[PDB]
Amino acid sequence: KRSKENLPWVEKYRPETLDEVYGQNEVITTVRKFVDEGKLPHLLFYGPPGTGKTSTIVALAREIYGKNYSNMVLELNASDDRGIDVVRNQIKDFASTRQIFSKGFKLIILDEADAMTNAAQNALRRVIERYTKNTRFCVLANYAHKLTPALLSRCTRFRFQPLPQEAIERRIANVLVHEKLKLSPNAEKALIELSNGDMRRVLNVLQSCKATLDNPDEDEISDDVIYECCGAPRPSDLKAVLKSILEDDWGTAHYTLNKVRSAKGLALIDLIEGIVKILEDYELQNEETRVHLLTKLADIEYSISKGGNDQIQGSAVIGAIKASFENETV
Amino acid sequence: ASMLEAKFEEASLFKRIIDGFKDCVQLVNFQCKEDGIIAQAVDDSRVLLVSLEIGVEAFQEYRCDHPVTLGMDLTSLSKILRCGNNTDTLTLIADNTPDSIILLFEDTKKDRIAEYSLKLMDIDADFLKIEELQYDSTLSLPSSEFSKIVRDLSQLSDSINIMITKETIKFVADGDIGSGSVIIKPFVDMEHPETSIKLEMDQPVDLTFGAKYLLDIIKGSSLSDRVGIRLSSEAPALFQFDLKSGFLQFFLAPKFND
Amino acid sequence: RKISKLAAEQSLAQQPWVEKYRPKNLDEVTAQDHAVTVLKKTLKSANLPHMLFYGPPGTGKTSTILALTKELYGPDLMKSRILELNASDERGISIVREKVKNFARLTVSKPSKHDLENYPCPPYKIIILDEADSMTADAQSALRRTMETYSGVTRFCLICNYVTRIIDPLASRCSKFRFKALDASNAIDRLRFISEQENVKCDDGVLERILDISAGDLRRGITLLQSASKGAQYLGDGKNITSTQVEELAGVVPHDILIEIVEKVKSGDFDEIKKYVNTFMKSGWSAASVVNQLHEYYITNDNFDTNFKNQISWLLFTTDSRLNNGTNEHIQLLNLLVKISQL
Amino acid sequence: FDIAHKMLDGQIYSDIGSRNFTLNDKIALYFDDFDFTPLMIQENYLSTRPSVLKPGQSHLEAVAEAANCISLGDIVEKKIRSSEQLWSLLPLHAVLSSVYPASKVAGHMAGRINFTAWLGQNSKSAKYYRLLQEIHYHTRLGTSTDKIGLRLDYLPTFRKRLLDPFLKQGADAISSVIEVMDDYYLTKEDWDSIMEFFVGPDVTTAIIKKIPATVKSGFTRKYNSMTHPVAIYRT
Amino acid sequence: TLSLQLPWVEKYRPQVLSDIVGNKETIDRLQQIAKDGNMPHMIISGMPGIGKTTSVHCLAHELLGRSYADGVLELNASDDRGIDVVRNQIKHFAQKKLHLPPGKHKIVILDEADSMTAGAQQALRRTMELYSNSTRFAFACNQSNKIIEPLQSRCAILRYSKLSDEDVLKRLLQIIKLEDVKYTNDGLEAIIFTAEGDMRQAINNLQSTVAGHGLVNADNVFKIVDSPHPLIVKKMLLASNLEDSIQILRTDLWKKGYSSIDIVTTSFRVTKNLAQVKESVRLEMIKEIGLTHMRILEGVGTYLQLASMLAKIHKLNN
Amino acid sequence: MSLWVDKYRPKSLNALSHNEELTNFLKSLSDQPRDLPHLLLYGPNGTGKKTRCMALLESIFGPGVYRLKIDVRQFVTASNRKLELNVVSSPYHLEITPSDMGNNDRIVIQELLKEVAQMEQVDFQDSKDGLAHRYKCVIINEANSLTKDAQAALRRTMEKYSKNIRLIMVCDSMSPIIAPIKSRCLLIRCPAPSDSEISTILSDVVTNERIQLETKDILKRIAQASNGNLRVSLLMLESMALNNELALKSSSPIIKPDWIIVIHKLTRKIVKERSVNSLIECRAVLYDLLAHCIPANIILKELTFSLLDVETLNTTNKSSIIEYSSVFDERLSLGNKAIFHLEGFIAKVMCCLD
DNA sequence: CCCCCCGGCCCCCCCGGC
DNA sequence: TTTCGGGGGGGCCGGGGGG
Ligand SMILES: Nc1ncnc2c1ncn2[C@@H]1O[C@H](COP(=O)(O)OP(=O)(O)OP(O)(O)=S)[C@@H](O)[C@H]1O
Ligand SMILES: Nc1ncnc2c1ncn2[C@@H]1O[C@H](COP(=O)(O)OP(=O)(O)OP(O)(O)=S)[C@@H](O)[C@H]1O
Ligand SMILES: Nc1ncnc2c1ncn2[C@@H]1O[C@H](COP(=O)(O)OP(=O)(O)OP(O)(O)=S)[C@@H](O)[C@H]1O
Ligand SMILES: Nc1nc2c(ncn2[C@@H]2O[C@H](COP(=O)(O)OP(=O)(O)O)[C@@H](O)[C@H]2O)c(=O)[nH]1
Ligand SMILES: [Mg+2]
Ligand SMILES: [Mg+2]
Ligand SMILES: [Mg+2]
Repeated sequence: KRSKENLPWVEKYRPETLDEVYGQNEVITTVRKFVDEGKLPHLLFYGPPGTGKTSTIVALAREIYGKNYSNMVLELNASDDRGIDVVRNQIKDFASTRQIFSKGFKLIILDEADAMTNAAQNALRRVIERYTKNTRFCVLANYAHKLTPALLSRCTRFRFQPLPQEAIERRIANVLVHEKLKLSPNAEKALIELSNGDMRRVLNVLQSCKATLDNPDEDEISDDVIYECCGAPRPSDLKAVLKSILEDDWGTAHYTLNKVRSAKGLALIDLIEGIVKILEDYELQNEETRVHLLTKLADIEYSISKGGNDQIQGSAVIGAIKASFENETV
Repeated sequence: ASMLEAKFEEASLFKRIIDGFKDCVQLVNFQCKEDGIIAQAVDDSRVLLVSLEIGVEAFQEYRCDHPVTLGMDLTSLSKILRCGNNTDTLTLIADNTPDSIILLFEDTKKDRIAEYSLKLMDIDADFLKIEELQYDSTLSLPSSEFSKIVRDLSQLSDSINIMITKETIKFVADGDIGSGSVIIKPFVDMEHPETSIKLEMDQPVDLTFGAKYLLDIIKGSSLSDRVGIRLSSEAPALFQFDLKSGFLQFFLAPKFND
Repeated sequence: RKISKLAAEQSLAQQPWVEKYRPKNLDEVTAQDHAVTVLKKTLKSANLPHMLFYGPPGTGKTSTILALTKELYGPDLMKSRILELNASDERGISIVREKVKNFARLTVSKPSKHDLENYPCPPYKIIILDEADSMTADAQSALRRTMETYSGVTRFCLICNYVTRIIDPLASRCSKFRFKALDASNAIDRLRFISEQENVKCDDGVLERILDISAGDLRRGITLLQSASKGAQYLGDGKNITSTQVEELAGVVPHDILIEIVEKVKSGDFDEIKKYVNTFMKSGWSAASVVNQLHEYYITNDNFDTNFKNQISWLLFTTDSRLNNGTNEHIQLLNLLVKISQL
Repeated sequence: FDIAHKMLDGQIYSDIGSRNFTLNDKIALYFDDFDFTPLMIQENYLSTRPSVLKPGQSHLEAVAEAANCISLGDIVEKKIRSSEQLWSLLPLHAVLSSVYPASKVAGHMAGRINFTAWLGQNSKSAKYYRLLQEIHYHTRLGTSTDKIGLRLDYLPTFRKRLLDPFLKQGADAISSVIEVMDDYYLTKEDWDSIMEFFVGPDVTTAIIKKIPATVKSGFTRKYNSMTHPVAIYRT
Repeated sequence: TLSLQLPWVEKYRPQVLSDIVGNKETIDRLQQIAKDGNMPHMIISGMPGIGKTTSVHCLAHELLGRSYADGVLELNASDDRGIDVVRNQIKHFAQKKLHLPPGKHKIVILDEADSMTAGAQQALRRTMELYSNSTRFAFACNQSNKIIEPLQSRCAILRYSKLSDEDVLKRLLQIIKLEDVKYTNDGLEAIIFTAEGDMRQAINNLQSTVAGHGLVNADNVFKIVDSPHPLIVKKMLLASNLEDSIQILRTDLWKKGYSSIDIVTTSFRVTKNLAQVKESVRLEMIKEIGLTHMRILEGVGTYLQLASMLAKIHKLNN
Repeated sequence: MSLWVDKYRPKSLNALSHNEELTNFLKSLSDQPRDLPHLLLYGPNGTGKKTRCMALLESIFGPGVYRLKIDVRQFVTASNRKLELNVVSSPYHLEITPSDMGNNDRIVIQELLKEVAQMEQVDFQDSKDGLAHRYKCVIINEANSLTKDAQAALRRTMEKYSKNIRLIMVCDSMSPIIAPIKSRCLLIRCPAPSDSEISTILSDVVTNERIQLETKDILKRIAQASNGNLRVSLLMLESMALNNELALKSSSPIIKPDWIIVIHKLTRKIVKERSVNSLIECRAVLYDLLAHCIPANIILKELTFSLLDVETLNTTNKSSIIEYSSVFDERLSLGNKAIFHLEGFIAKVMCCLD
C-alpha cells in the first residue's frame, strides 16, 4: 500500500467520479438528474459482472456527500454479516437517526443484496417504508431471482448492459495514455472480442500483455502477444480446424486437430467455443443440423467441465460436427 | 523499541480509558505525535463518534520521533490490558513502520516483567477534524447523577428525550408500561462544589436519543466525576469527560423528528 | 527413545522423486512460460494482481505459487506473509467472513534489514486458496468485496482443476492463468534432466513413451520413471530400460490382447464377447486405459468408413463420461463392446 | 394419504380436468408435504388402474416410464441435500418425483392406499449394518476382508461351522462351537446376529426354534462357565 | 443536493377507507365496521402493493380517533416478535386498562404476520381468546397458509383481489390531477401494463418517469421501466422456428445482461404457467429446463447450454 | 478352529504362490523403501491385495507388523453428533476405513489423518540399512468408497507430509478415484490367480487338512466356480468338506451363497412373468435383499449377469438388458435410494422382454 | 465477604419453493 | 433419513455490582 502504482490495474483504474463511468450513459444521466434536483428514489442496479455498478454507486455517494462520504453512508456487502438481527438493529438505527456531520439525508448501500437471506429481506420492507422521508436505499445485484418481490416493488430498477465496444475503446485509450503503451488495431479488436463486455477482463489482459513485453516502452502489443499471454486459439487456427473437420476425411481431421492443438498447447474448450461462434453465423438449410450441433456440443462442454479423456472428447467433437452436417444433403 | 515509547505510571489509567468506550467501537486508529495521543472512531451504526485525546502530561515519560498511526481492535487491547496489575507501570512501545505494538508491565519492587504483543490492522479511516460549533445549551453535572438518570429512564423506554429551557433540564421517557420524567435545576454549593449543577442557556432545546447509546456513553463516568453535555438543535449532542491531561468526547446524533 | 532430526537436504534426498524434484524457483518451471514470465516481471513491477491458476493435474500450479512466494519474500519472511488454505481445511462461509477477512485486514509483517537488502519484499501479503473449486458458492461470494477492499495490502491466489467451479464474479476479479498439459514436446527436457541426475539408463524413446502414457501429467511420468529405475536397480543386470517394461508398469494392455478384443468385436456374437470380457476382467486392467487404447486403435484406422468412426466416437465419449462417474467397469465395458460390435 | 389419493386421480390429468386443477395446483399439492409426497407416490404408483394410457401403450410401459422418472427425481433429491444445499431445485423435484410419474399412471386406485414402506426398511438396514460392523471389528484380527466380504463370503462358512454342529451332533458339538467362537473373539450376541443375517433357503429362525431347549441351555451354561478373550480393549 | 422529495406513495397514501380503490365489498364492510365498531379478529391476505397495510391503518384510525396512540400496538417484521414478546409485551397491552367509547376496542396490528414463528402464533391463541372483550387483532400477510389453523379459526378471512386496470388508472389520474403532470394516454397505458396490478409499482414508475423526463409517454415510460423479461421468455418459448427462439435469446436476453440462472428460472415458471400448451408437453419442457438448470447450477452457465435447451424444447414440440 | 482361508494365509513375500511377476515387483519396491512413493493397489476382489500389502509391510519393517491391536477414536461433527472409528494399528503402521462413517469420512481425513501426518517419527525403529525408519505407513481400505470431499482433503495431505507418512490404498476398482489422487499414487495392478494356481493352493490346503478326494478334478471345478476369487474358493472348499464328512467326491455339488440363490430365483421370475404384480413381488424381494446388507451395486451386477446367461433370450434382449444395466448403474452411482433405481431397471427389463 | 442481576456463550430444534 | 446455513429459544456459566 506504499503507492497506488502497486495496485492491480482492475483497482487502480476504478472510477472516482460519475464522469469516469463509460458504457452506461442513460443510467448515469438519469441518476445525475435525480441527484441534481433532489428527487433520488430507492435504487436497484441489476447487471452482469464488471459493468460498473459498485463504481457508479460509490461515485454517486461521493458526489452527494463529497470526499467524506464513507462516514455518511452505511455500506454492507456479502463479506459482512447481514442477518435479520443486523437489519433490526444496525440498519434501523442508521435509518432512524440524523447524520453526525451534516444535516442531509442518509444513504444505505446493500451491495450484493442477492446474497441476503429471505428473512432479512422481509425485515427490510417496513424499514424502507417508514424512514423513506429521510433515508434512501440502494440495492445491487447480478441475479434478480434471489430478490423477493416485496423488495423489488419498492425500488426503481436500472439495468447495466454489457459494455459497448466504443466505451471499451475509450477506456483502453485512457489506460494506454497513462501507462505509455502502444496497441495495434488487431490487438485491440482481439481484446474487445475476448472481453465479452467485462472491463475487468480487459484490464487484467492488458496488464498481462504489458508484463509480457521485453521493452514495454518501445515494443507494441500485437495480437500475437494477446494470444500468447491468454493462451487462446487464433482465428486462423479455428478456421483451419473447422475446414478440416467439414471437408477432410477422419484421419486428416484428427491429424489437423492434434497438430493445431499441440502447436501452442491450446485447450479443447476454447476451440469448441470458437467453432460454436463461427457456426452461429452459418446458414443451414435444415434445422435438424442446428439441433444436433447444439445438443451434442453442449453435452461435450458439460463432460469437459468435469474432466475426462481429452482425446476422446476431441474425437467426439469431430464426429458430432460431421454427423450434424451430414443432414444438409437430404 | 525506540521510535515510540510512552509510559503510564499506573496501568489502571489506560485500562479505564479503554473501557470508557470499548463497548461503543471495535476498530480504532490511535495517532501518536510529539504532543501526545489522539483517537477517533465511529460505531458500526454510524450514529456515535468517539474522540479521545491524551496529552504528554498524562505520561511519566513520552517520546515520539515522528507521527505514527496504529490500528487496533478494542477487545484484543482490553484483553491484553486486563492482564496487568494495578501496582505495575505500563509502557507502550512501537518501532518504525510497525506491524505490532508492545505493552510492557513492570513491577520494580518484585522485579516482575510482562511483555505482550498486539498485531496492528490497516484501517483507512482518516482523522476527521470536528469543527468547533456554538451550542444553544451547555450543562455540566455530576457523572453519578447523569448515570443514575440514564439507567432509571432506559428501563421504561428505548428513547430518552432531553429538554433544556429557562433554568430547567428535563429528561423524559415514554414506554409501554408507563412514563418517567426527571426535572433538575441549576444549583451551586460552596461546601460541596463537586455536586453543583451548572447550566448556560442561549436557546431552548429538545432532542431525542437512543437509550442504548446513552447507556454506552455513561460508562465513561469512572474517568471523571463530572460530565459536560453540549446541545444544539442543529448539531449532535456532545458528552465530554475531562481527564488530567486530556478528554473523552462522545458525539451522538439525535433521532429524526418524525 | 528419540532420533536426531535430519537435515533438510538429507531429508529431501530420501523423498519420492515427485517431491524431491519439486521446483524451488520460477526458473525450474518447465513449460509454463506464458504465465511464468508475467509472474517474474512482478518481482520488479511490484503490482501483482489477483491470480486464478487453473489446469489439469500435475501441471505445476502449486509449485509455481510456492516458488513465486519464495522469490518474493524469502525463506524468513514467507511464513509471516503467506496464508494457505486448501481442501484439507474448513472453508465455510463463516471461516471466509472471519479468519480470511481478519488476515486480509492485517498490516503487513515488518521486513528485516537482510530481507530488504536481498529480496524485493512487495508491500502486501498473499492468501493462497488451493483447490478453490471445492469451496461452496456462498463462501466464494463472501470473498468478492474482501478481495477488492483490501487489495492494497493483500493479494489472492485461487488454484483449481475445473475453472467452471469458480463463480463468475471471482473469475472476473482474478487474472486467469491456464496451465498447459505437459507432453513429450514441452516436458522432455525436465524428465531427461531428472533421469540424468538419478543416473537412469534407458533405451531411445523410453522417456517419450513415458510422457505419452502420462497424458499431460508430469507427476505421473516422474513416478513411472522412479518405478522403472527401482525395477532396473533390483534386477541388477545393468541393461537399459525398455518401452515394454514401462508399458507393463503403466498398466497398458498388451497389443495382442487388444487385437483379440477387436477380433471378438468383429465376430459380433454376443455370447463370445461376454465370455471373453468376463475372462478379461480377471486381469484387473483399468477400464479407462482399455477405452483409450480402443479409441486410439479405431480412430486412426484406414479400414473403417466415416459413418463408423462418427458413431464409434460418440459411443466412446458416452462410455468415458459414464466411467468418469465411478460406475462398474465390467458392465460399461461389456456394453461398449456390444454396441461397437453392432455397428 | 389424501395427497396420494388426489395426485393419482385420473380426472385431474384430462383435458378438461387439467384446466381446473392446473399444474401449479399439483406442484402446490406436492409442497403441502414435500418430505412425504415422493415416498407416497413411489409406494402407490404400482397399485392403480390407469385411465390415461395412450393408444397402444400398456400398463407396464407407463409403469416403466414412471419408474425412470422416479429414479431421476431421486438423483435430483440427492443433489438438493448435498453440501451445496440446492434447495432452489425443490420445484423441479416436485415434477420429477411426483407429478410426472403420477400423470403416467393416473387412474383409479386398484386397492387400499399404503403408507411408504421405505423408512422402516431403511431403519432395518441401518440396524443390520451396525450389527455387521460390530461383528466385523470383533473378528478383524483373524479375518482378511471388509465387512461386505464378511457378509457375502465368510458368513455361510461360519454358519456351517456354528449352526450345523448343533443339528448334526446334538449337544456334543458345543465345545467345537465355543472353540471357533473364541478363535474369532465372537460372543453370544454375535452368534445370534450372525444367525439373523441369512436369507432365502438359509433362514435359521425355524431351524433355531426346532433345536431342543436343553441343547441351547447347555450351550449358554458352557459359554457362561468359562473365560473368553477380548478383541477390542475399551478404556 | 442534500434535500429529498417525499415519494408519492407516501404523500398520497390513503388516510381514509373511502380513498382505497379495489375490493369494493371488503372496503364497504370495513367502513360499516368502523361506523358500528365491534371489530373482530381479522386476517387480510393478498398480493403485494394492493393496500392491505393502508386498509388496516385507516380502519384503526377511523375506529380510535384521538385514542389511536394509546389503543394501537403495531408490530411488523422489523421489530422483535419472538415468543417472549408475545408472552410479555402483547399480554401487557391486552391486559392494559383503557377507557374507550362504548363500541371501541384496543387493536394489535401484526403486519407481515406470515413471517412469525409457530411458537409465537401458538402463544397468541389464548391471549386472543381471553382478552377479546377489550382487544382485537388484525393480521396482514401475503400468504394466509403460513398462519396456523387455530389462528385462522379465530379470525375473519379477508382475501384481497388484484387491482383491475380501471382502478389503477383512476388512482393515477387522481394523482396526476393533484400533481399537474403532463401525460399521454399511451404513457398511462404503458405504466399500467408494466405495473401488473401493483399500485405502489405504478406510482413509483410514474414519479420516476416524471422526474427523469417530465412528460409521461410510452418512450419515456419504457426508458424508465424495462419490459418485463417473463414476457420475452414466453415469446422465446412460443416461437415456431428454432432460429427465431435463438434470435430472441441472443438479442433480447443475453445481450441485455440477463444472467443464465435468471433466464432458466423464468423459463421454468413461464412453462409452468403456460395454459395454452398441453400439460404433458409442458412436463417434457420442464424436464429439459430442469436438466439445463442443474447444469447451470453446477457452474456451466454458458449461452451454449441455453441454446441446447431451446433446441431440445423445439424438438419436443415438433 | 480358524477357517482354512485364514489359517494358511501367507505372511511374507517369499510365501506368495501366484503372480510371480507381481512378487518380484513388490520385492523391487521393498529393496530401497526409504523413498517409496504412495501406493494404490487395484484389482479384483479376493485376489490377495491385502495379503500382498501386509507382506510388503513385513518386508519393509518386519514381523511386528502382524501384531495388531484395535482402538477407538472419537469424533464430533458440526451438529455435535459423536462418532466412533475403529482404528487397527501396529507399532509401525495404522489402518483405517473412513467409509465406515459415510459422508463423515471427510472428518477422518481432516482430523485423524492430518494429526498423524504432522507427527514425526522419534522411536528408534532400526532398519536393515542401519538407521531408523523415518515414516509410518497408513492403509486406507475400500479407498474407492471415499467421498470426493475426503479425497480432496487427502490431496494436499499426501504432499505436504510425505516425509512423515506413506499411504497405501487398496481398491477393487479405480473408477471412483478422482484424477488428482491417482496422479499422486503409484498404481499397482493385482491380477487374479489362474485356475491352475488356485488348484495348487487348494491341493496344498487339502493335503495339510487331510481331506479325501476322489480326483483332482473336483478342485478344478471349485476353481471354475470361484471365477478368480481365491477367498471364495477356499471358503467353498471348507464348506464342501464340512458338508461331505471331509470327503469330496466327483459328484459333490457346488455350494452357492444364499443371496446368489435368491437373485437367480428373481431372474427366473422376471423371465417367466412380465407384469405389474410381478414387479411388486420383485420389489419385495429387492427390499428383503437390501435389508440384510447386500450392496445395491452387487445386486445389479449379479442380476444383469444372471439374466444374460438365460438361454431363452435372443441377442436383442441381451443388448437391451446390458444397455439398461449400464444406465441404471450410472443412476445408482449418482443416486441415493437404490431401490428406486433397481425397480426402474427391472421394469425396463420386463418391458424389453415383452 | 457473600448474594443477586444480567449480559454472553453453549446447545438443541427446526425450514429450506412460491 | 439427511450431507450447510440461518434463525429461534432455553439452559447454564460467570463478571460485575450491591449490601
Ligand atoms: N463502466 C466502467 N467504466 C470504467 N471502468 C469500469 C467500468 N465497469 C467496470 N470497470 C472497471 O472494472 C472494475 C470493477 O468495476 P465494478 O464497479 O466493481 O463492477 P461491478 O458490476 O460492481 O462487479 P460485480 O457485479 O460486483 S461482479 C472498476 O474498478 C473499473 O476499473
Ligand atoms: N511445470 C512443472 N515443472 C516441473 N515439475 C513439475 C511441473 N508440473 C508438475 N511437476 C512435477 O510434479 C510435481 C507436482 O507438481 P504440482 O505443482 O503439484 O502440480 P499441480 O497442478 O499443482 O497438481 P494438482 O492440480 O494439485 S492435481 C512437482 O513436484 C514437480 O516435481
Ligand atoms: N388500493 C390502493 N389505493 C390507493 N393507493 C394504494 C392502494 N394500494 C397501494 N397503494 C399505494 O401504494 C402504497 C403502498 O400500499 P400498501 O398498503 O403498503 O400495499 P401492501 O399490500 O400492504 O404491500 P406489501 O403486501 O407489505 S409488499 C400506498 O401508500 C398507497 O400510496
Ligand atoms: N497360499 C496362498 N494364499 C493366498 C495368496 N494370496 C491370497 N491368498 C489367500 O486368499 C485370501 C484372500 O486374500 P485377500 O488379500 O484378503 O483378498 P483382497 O484383499 O480382496 O484382494 C487370503 O485370506 C489368503 O488366504 C498366495 O499368494 N498364496
Ligand atoms: Mg460490484
Ligand atoms: Mg496442486
Ligand atoms: Mg404492507
